[PDB]
Amino acid sequence: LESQYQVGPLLGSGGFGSVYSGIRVSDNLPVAIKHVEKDRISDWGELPNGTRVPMEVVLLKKVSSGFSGVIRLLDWFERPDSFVLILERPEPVQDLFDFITERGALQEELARSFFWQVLEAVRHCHNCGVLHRDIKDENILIDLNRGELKLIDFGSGALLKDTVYTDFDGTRVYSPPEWIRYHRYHGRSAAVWSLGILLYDMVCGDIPFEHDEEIIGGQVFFRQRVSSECQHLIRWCLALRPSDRPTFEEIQNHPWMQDVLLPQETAEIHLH
Amino acid sequence: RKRRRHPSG
Ligand SMILES: Nc1nc(-c2ccc3[nH]c(=O)[nH]c3c2)cs1
Repeated sequence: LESQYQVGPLLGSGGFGSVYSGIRVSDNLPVAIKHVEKDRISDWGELPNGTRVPMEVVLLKKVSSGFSGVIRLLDWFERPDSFVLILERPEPVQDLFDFITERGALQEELARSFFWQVLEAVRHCHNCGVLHRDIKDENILIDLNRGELKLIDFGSGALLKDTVYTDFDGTRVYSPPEWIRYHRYHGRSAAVWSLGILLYDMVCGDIPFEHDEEIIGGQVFFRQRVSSECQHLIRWCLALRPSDRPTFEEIQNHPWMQDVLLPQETAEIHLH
Repeated sequence: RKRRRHPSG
C-alpha cells in the first residue's frame, strides 16, 4: 500500500478529507490520494464482494467505467481507522473556482464549452445510477492542456432514485429552494437548480445567492452583461417550482447551447 | 465584492 505510491504534498482538505498529490511507481502516473476517516462517514454502502465501504467508493466504481468527464477511482484500500482512495490527477490542472476567481466572468463561448462538458459528465453519472448532489465550481477540475473538465468529490452523493430525498450534505448556496423551505427534493430537478447556479457563476464571476432568503426569493439580478439567451437558460434552470425547470435534454437543446467548441479548440483559444 | 468558497460534506 505505501510501496505502490510515492506521496507528495497536500492538495487540500475539508469536508471531503485530506487529499495528497502522488505518483504511481509502477508507471510514474500522476494520482491524487484521498484519506477519509471512518468515524466521519455518514452513509455506508456495499459492493459485489459484500464488503462494507463508504458510499463514495460505491458511487465512484459505478461511474469509473470507461472514459468520461468524471475523475476516475483507480484503486482503494481499507486501513484501521480510514479508507484511502487513489484517484486520477490531471496535470496541469486548476479547479474551476480558482479559475473564475483569477479570470473573472468568463466569455460566453468559454462558459458554453465548460457548461456543456459539465452537463455531459452529470448525464453520465445519472446514466450510471449516481446522483452527485454537490455540483459546484469547487468540485470541477480543468485539464488546462486538453481543455477537458472533470467532476470530483462524490462524498455527498447517493444512488439515483425517483422518490423524494429528505437528507442533504452538499453546498447550501447551490441547494434548491424546496430543500431550504421543506427539506425535500427530487434528484434531477435539484441537480438542474445547481447547474443554474453554476452557469450564473461562470458568466457573472460569482454565484447569485448567499442567503436563504435570496435562494427562495426567485429573483435573478445580472451583475455582468449576459446575452438574453443565456439569461433565459439560467432563469429557467432556477425556476422556483421544480417541475418548471428544464430536463437535461431541454438544457442541451436550448438555443444558447448550440455550436459548442470541441475540448481541444477550447484549450487552444482560451487556455493555452 | 467578496467571493468565497463554501463548505459541504
Ligand atoms: N487539485 C487537484 N485535486 C485533485 C483531486 C482529484 C480527485 C478528488 N476527489 C476528491 O474528493 N477530491 C479530489 C481532488 C486532483 S488535482
